[PDB]
Amino acid sequence: MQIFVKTLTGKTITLEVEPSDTIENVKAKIQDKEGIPPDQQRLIFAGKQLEDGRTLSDYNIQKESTLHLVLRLRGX
Amino acid sequence: MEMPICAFQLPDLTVYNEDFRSFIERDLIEQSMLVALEQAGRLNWWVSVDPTSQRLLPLATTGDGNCLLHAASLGMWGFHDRDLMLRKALYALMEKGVEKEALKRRWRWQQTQQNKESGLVYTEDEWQKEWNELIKLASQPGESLEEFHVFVLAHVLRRPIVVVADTMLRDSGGEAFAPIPFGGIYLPLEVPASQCHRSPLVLAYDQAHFSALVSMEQKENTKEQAVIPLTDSEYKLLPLHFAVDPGKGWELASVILSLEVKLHLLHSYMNVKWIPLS
Repeated sequence: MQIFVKTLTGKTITLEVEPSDTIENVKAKIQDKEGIPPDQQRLIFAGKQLEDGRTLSDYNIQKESTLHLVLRLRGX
Repeated sequence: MEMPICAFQLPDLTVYNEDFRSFIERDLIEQSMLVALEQAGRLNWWVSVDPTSQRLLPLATTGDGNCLLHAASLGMWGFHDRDLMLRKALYALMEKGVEKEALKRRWRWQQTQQNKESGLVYTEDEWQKEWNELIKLASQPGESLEEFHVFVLAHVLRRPIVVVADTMLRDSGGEAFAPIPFGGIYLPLEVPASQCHRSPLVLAYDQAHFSALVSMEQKENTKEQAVIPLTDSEYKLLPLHFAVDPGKGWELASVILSLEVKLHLLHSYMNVKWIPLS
């Protein structure tokens, strides 16, 4: 399935995922697109910060669902 | 119209300063950072509007140390493990010491405001976990550092830090992607101003890299002092990082109050000079 990831600026990205995929996998897919390392990423859905270990199905994330991405940038 | 600036200089070693300055003179510049920040209009925009200002250039990092710590530890030139020692002090300050509770409140308060932008609300356990990660990053040698670490570093040095940076990360399309948090002024606010150095450490940030900024006069050892603006290119006062400890109290009236407080804090910790725009 395809889900959307949205930044504070409103920038939107589409990702091909399965419900079984972990949050780490999603972040890794985001890095493939944007080059930001996973540990400098935070994913938010339904007002909650997603934990790297859990899966998308664990958070009721579905097709055409929109996740929010905020960064914790580091220098180096 | 007026604009605030402040002088800065490289450290002066009490021994082997000539040798140190020779290494500075033979240092390479971080070309990618210079090009990116100048084109984005963040670096050296002042050269045109202020004839007596100097073009500032980012020094390339040397050795295995983290680029931020290496840039900040030039005063310890001659000691190989200077980056490692600076990291221990930064970690020690967060983990121990008198001001760690106030530092933590400042971090949490700013992060809390940031969280509101995403409808996110941390539990106490989440606050503890996020804080633990900041400690872990500071404890591990070679690891890159965050905005708050720069703030703590200002306290370790007991010196203001000024970071030149762009405001937004942008994508392959060139569209804005996400904010860059590093640009601005970092004051040692938990340290009494009487015990602080007033001349700032001046840095630039670009593409996950920190670099110390110097003029060509400083780099060639012809002149000690250079100048750095305390505003952006639109003459807005640079952001003041982690400026509020809620443990010390908190509140156009609101915005203007934040502006006057900033000016008073700059006056307390820095030697600001005001010059006309040419």
